[PDB]
Amino acid sequence: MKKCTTKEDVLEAVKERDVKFIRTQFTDTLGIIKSWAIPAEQLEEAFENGVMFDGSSIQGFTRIEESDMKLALDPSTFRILPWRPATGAVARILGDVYLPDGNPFKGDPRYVLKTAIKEAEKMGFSMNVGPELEFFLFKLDANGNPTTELTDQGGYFDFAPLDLGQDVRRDIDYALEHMGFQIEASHHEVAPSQHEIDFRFGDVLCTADNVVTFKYVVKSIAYHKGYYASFMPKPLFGVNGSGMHSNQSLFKDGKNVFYDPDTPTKLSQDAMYYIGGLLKHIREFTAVTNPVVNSYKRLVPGYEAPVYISWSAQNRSSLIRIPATRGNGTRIELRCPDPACNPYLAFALMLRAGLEGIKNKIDPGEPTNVNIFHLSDKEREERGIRSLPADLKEAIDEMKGSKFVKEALGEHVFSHYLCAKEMEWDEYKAVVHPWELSRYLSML
Amino acid sequence: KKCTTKEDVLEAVKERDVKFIRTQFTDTLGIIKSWAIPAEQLEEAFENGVMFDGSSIQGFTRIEESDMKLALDPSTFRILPWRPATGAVARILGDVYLPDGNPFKGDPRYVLKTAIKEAEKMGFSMNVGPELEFFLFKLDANGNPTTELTDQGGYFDFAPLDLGQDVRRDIDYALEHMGFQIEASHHEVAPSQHEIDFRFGDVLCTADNVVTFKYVVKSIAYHKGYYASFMPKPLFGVNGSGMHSNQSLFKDGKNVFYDPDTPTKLSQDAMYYIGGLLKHIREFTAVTNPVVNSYKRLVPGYEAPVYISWSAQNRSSLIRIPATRGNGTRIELRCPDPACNPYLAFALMLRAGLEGIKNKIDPGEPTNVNIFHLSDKEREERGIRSLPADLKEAIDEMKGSKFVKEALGEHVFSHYLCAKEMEWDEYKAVVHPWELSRYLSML
Amino acid sequence: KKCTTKEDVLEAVKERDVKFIRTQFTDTLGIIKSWAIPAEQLEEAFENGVMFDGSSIQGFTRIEESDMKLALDPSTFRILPWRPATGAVARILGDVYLPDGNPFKGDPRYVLKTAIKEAEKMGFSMNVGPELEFFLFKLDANGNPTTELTDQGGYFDFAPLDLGQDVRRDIDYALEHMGFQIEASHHEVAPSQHEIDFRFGDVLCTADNVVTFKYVVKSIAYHKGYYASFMPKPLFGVNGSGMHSNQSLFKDGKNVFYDPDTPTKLSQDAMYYIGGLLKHIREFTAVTNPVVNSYKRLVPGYEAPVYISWSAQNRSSLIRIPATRGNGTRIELRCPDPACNPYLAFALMLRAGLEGIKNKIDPGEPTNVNIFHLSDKEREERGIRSLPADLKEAIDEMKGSKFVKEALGEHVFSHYLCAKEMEWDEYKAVVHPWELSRYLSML
Amino acid sequence: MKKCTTKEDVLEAVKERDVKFIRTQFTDTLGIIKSWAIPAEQLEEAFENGVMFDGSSIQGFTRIEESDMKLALDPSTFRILPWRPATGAVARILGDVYLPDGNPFKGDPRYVLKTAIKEAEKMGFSMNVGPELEFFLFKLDANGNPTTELTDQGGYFDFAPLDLGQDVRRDIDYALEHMGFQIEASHHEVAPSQHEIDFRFGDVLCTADNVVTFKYVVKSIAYHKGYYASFMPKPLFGVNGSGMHSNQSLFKDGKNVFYDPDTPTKLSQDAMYYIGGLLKHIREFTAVTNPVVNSYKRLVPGYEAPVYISWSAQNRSSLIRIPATRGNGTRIELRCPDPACNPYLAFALMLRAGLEGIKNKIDPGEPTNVNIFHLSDKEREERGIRSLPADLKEAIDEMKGSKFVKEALGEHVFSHYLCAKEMEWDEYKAVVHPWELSRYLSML
Ligand SMILES: [Mg+2]
Ligand SMILES: [Mg+2]
Ligand SMILES: [Mg+2]
Ligand SMILES: [Mg+2]
Ligand SMILES: [Mg+2]
Ligand SMILES: [Mg+2]
Ligand SMILES: [Mg+2]
Ligand SMILES: [Mg+2]
Repeated sequence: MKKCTTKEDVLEAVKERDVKFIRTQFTDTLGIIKSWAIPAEQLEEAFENGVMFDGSSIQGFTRIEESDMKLALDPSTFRILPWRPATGAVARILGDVYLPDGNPFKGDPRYVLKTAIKEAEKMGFSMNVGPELEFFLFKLDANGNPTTELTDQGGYFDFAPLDLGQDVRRDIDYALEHMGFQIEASHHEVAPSQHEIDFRFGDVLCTADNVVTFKYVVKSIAYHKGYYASFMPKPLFGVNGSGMHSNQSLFKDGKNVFYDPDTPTKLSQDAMYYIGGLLKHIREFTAVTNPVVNSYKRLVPGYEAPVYISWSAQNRSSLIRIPATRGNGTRIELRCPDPACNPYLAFALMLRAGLEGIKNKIDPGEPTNVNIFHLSDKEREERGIRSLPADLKEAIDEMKGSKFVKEALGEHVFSHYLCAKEMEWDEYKAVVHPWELSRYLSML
Repeated sequence: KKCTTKEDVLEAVKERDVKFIRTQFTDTLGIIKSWAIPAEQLEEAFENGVMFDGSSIQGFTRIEESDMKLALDPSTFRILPWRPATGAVARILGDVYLPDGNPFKGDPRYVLKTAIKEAEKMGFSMNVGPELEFFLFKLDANGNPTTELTDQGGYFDFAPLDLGQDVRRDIDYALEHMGFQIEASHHEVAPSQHEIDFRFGDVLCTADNVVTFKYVVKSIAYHKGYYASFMPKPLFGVNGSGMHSNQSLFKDGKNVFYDPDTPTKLSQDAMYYIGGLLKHIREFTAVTNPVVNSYKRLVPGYEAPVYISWSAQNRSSLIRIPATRGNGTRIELRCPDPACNPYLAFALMLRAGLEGIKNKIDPGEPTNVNIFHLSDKEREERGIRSLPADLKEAIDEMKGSKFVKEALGEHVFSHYLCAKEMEWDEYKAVVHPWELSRYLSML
Repeated sequence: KKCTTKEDVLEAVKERDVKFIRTQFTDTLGIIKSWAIPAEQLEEAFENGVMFDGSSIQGFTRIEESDMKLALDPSTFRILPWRPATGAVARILGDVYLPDGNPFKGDPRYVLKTAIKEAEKMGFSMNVGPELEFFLFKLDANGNPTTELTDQGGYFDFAPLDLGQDVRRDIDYALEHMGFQIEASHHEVAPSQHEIDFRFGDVLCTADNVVTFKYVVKSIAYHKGYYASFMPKPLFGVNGSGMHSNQSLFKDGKNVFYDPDTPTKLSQDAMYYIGGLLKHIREFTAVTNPVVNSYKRLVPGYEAPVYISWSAQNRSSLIRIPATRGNGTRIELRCPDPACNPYLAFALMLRAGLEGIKNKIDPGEPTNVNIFHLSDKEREERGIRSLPADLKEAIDEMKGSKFVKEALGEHVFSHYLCAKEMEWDEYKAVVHPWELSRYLSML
Repeated sequence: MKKCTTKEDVLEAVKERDVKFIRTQFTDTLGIIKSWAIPAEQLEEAFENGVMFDGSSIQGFTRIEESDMKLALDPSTFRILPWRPATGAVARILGDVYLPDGNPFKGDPRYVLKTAIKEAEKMGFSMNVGPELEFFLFKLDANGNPTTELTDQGGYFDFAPLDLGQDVRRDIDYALEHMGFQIEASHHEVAPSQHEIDFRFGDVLCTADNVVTFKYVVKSIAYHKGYYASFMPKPLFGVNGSGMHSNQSLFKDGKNVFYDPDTPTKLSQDAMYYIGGLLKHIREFTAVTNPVVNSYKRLVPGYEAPVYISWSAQNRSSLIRIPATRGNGTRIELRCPDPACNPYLAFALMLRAGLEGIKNKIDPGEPTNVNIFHLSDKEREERGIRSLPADLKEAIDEMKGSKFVKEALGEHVFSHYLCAKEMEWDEYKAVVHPWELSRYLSML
């Protein structure tokens, strides 16, 4: 590995490491990973004048017309991919999207996260994020297509699988380390064939880039060993779903502003306000953290995924959890998102909501130290404990009337995101599922 | 002939060689319930009633038993339209009584009777002619139901013309054997979809016939190798099956919906009846459209009503006024599907219209445009609301409805809602193959 | 077996034990439509008419209902040629009326009646004998239609001689048993192809029989394990199926087309009648050849005509004069296929021929040369035009035709064109396997 | 039909109805239905001298040696079977088993019920019984063997099935009525393809004979229409099991001794004592009412089968239930037995236990009007609510040390029953089931 800073740094590394193709990396509004290939010979001119490309690719499947846009490559994002083709090495690079008139394109989710970072800098804060990505490892069918066929029957923290799946699982870990991911931990998860990789706790912009890189790197490596890596929230009924727990904290003057040695919980007042802002707005952008119809098959009671809006320091099954670590490691964990979400939009909205809590001094209320799943509607109503949206349609409706989400995302991203999700829901709600035939065909 | 007394039924049992009597009733959710009585016990049954487990009326939300007595109604005795090897079979209905002697208020038939009583207090009787649409599918190798088609015909097509032509004819002839007096039978819009229109008659008699219709058609089709489906929407991309409910009020021989002196020839009370129906239809859509599959039919683009409006010209309105006037003046509510309990559905329709007449509920200007063609902005300008989009929303609308609670009684109200909530919670957690097709390769 | 009054029908229903009556009508596109009436309700139907959804006539382009009334014509009563165990079945036709009492102008049968009415203004009555060609195919294991051959015979061959010999005989017997008075039946050119020639009768009665013929032959074949197909061109490389229409005009009981002293013994009005047919045929080919598959039959090299011409010698001309003279003098239009709506096709043929007599339209000199053997420039000099080469071209020629719009009425005209356009817009986007076989490896 | 009283009655009916073969009917110790065929020509000599047969057939599968025994035919039990072979009519007949020395064989379960009836007559009581027999209707495989393939998917009191299964279901009802069973009701039961037939409330000895006749008549008729009738307690997991609810009451001087118009529940003191005796001894003979290993897959919480020892008048889910009917129809319903039990032994022990309650004035305690399934072990322990045996081994152990069951059954039946059930359990407990492979093969 190495750290590149100038374009001259990257151009040198291309020659000495025989990099033949550079892959751009970005995401559309919905989080789908987008890319195109540039020959390494073209790279020097790309750094000088940028690269024209069809920016309607960022709109998602709701793109109406073409839109010429410029990608200004960022040399510090240049990273060599962990596979070695016989032809030559391959690397990825990120960048900033500009309109023909020279202004940055506000529709790029990466730009949205960057303006959220700028709002934090105005109040003197920088945000660090450590995500915990759960995924499934399935077998491919005889034609190479993904299935939900299990690769092991192990459980939480099991040393599984121990067949050829042990090697692909180890190959995934090795390649992430080969790219400088600095993985914290990787283990088996609760559901069969389910796995977790814990990212290094680091800067939000760099971490968000790594989440996108993580997805296609794991998928490509699993693919080449005969397996499929799934980031579906809930691919299998009756077992755990896959979430993306998002640990986060704010820093100012190189000090963790969530830690206070004097207070009882050893948490500062800013952390309380940050939690309050998260609890105040979480319903309005659940459609961003849980973006697909399948997301709400995971957001059901009984499988470790939080469906009630609360915070606590003791039990994990709360929406917001405080890990025991204090001092510089003080953080709060938001446990609702799933790996289908766009990391740029999800991290940006978490930051904006938390910052909104700090600037308006939003009290988070008492923590709920009991397991809310053991309570009645009356007991929940007595304590005023609200639910997350029960399906994508409800989350869409809560996001449609949120002035907060519109300001944080911008009009272009806001309408394009909602329009795409509405078409997704309208298509889903009309489908006659086999479950309905099994229950009703004989009966009616 | 017509049966009126227990002596009429008993001699008909001797004369037609009836060996088995099947009782007929429904639970809260509309599932048809029955048990078999040997014909020789029929005399004792008329004299003392029949003890049975009334917990069968609860539906699948039953936990404890409850001894109940069925008092047979001799006028409901009817011989079933199939002739077994040894003796004919007949069905009979009755009134369910608690051991203390009071009528059981949880019986859906009793619920319709109280609604009839409410209309009688006002001097009205309700006539109902329902239009029942069903699908005719073939059976698989093991005799199990499928959704595999029997024809590719369309609206009013003379189809099927293969062996399916015979089973369709057999169904029509069986209903006529029972004295149904069908008005029409024809092919519907979707492939393998058929419709049978009932005679316009008294609501209590009609509701009894809808229940009888369902298992009679299913049994006749089964014994010919076919399956009759009353699912609201068994197939994607084609029409669903509804149960349009033409209804009318009569004040001792006169149709109160007719008025020769108004321009539309509809009376004021017909306008109020529509107003009450429109005011409350959201509150009991869970009764007219009771299963999860019901709301795959209530989607835009298939002539099933989605928006709440009335008209005399556009058919795709929630409430349609047919052209016929005079004695045949009626209004047609087009949202219900054949999965609904006809006793509860007709009772709530009657109460809502009666409430409109009592409270002079203006129905507003008719929507003479296709609301489907309009945009969401115009709908708000015209104040056009929608029917519930799924069973959960319909459950929530009914949950806080004083009108529905009073009309059904608190027994049926809670039992019906509890069953539907359990049904929804099971459905909502299922991971469907559609999700795998869309997201397994994408995420 | 001649029915004239409603009392004639009612007595025959009672004597022959008819239990179901089937109405018979067609929609705008020629699909046969029907609904069933129990015979007990037949007497009320004769007195008051039968209310039904008139949008069924509109085709598949319907969105809104329209309540209409069918006034039954007792002279069209006819018992169907199959005998259910329950009882006999009969068909009946009638006229469609709006609720206001006016005849519905959108019924194709009404469109034919107006052409008959305009012909009577000049003292003309039209007789037609249609020659209907169809295919007899096998059913697959599931009873679905296929194009599997039932014989390999040719023109006028005594084939098939296996069990297919019995179904062909059963078809002929069923038609004779129903009073059709078939003239001849024989094997057609293509394998498994068959032709049945109708008696020369009045246009209205003949048109009703063409509709009845189609579902009778269909049902009889189905119940023997075979499929009767009326597709124009179900099989590439062999003859298509046409519906040749021999027609003649009568005035004062004598044949208008016959003239004993003329060289060809053809009258001046016969020449004018052909001229009107030739002048307008391009404008309503979309009616005589209504489906996309119709123009796979209208390709050069087979019996189907693709060039607008007439002759008394060549077969392959669009219009041919049979050698028969006197009372049997007739002209034969050979372009239609059995998919056409007979009411609309016969009406437009009559109107076009009538416009020829009204306007003294000269038909030109006959083309006695096989036009297929000619170059494009040869036909250019002789003014020989061709039929539209696909459905879209036929639609465009009909779209801008004052003659067709007036003869059908603005409602039938609009609805027919809108449905056919939707048809073509679906077909034009399909990627066919032939394209895959030709271009996948090449490009 | 007709009622036969003398041997001359039966012999006449044989000639006029062309009965060609007579089938004896009895049961072994475990309830398996036993029979052998007698030609009708032999019948007259059979009434005169009896029929020698191998009485070790009554011992069950624990028969060690042969034992010559005599069957004295009972003419009043002669009944013509409801099928009509082309060869000739067929009838069944019961009788009494005698040893070569002329004494009745005490090992016949029918004798055991008869001595229980004699104990009731000593105290002036006669017992009436109405059983409710649940059974399943399954499809046969391609070779004609029983399966658990469903014939319908209907539920409680559904009008199902409506295909050819509607005819076999109706054929079963018709044939029972053709034999003079006088069926009270027949309906669909809770589980798919499950059905119930309610017997006429009548004399215990006659009713017990009918239960045995019912089983092979239903099975034979279902068999000849292509179906299988199953009396397994729990053939399918996750749905209801099949029970044999046993309604009963005592009569003296033609009056129902369970009815008292003066008491609050309108139940006499004898009924209270009768319930007390049943509750006192039910554990000791659960092995008789629930005799097979499969019986205790039904005796699990949650599927209408009672697992706790209690009585009540309101909720059915009690072990003993009082129906609402009073006066001459006053009865108590015992809901634990399943149709696998021997009716002679089960009815005899219920009678003996109830009579023991009356003679010792055993108070039944307060009724438990709450659903016991909603209670903790502590709440159940506080009210002293005991459980039924949890498996056949536990029931065997409770029966092995019961002086009451030994006296009521006799030594021969007692040891032979227990020895057979112990061998049944020893064979079962050693089997390695597929469930164990599914759970442990991958894990260990
Ligand atoms: Mg985890
Ligand atoms: Mg965590
Ligand atoms: Mg309809
Ligand atoms: Mg209608
Ligand atoms: Mg020909
Ligand atoms: Mg010809
Ligand atoms: Mg039961
Ligand atoms: Mg019971």
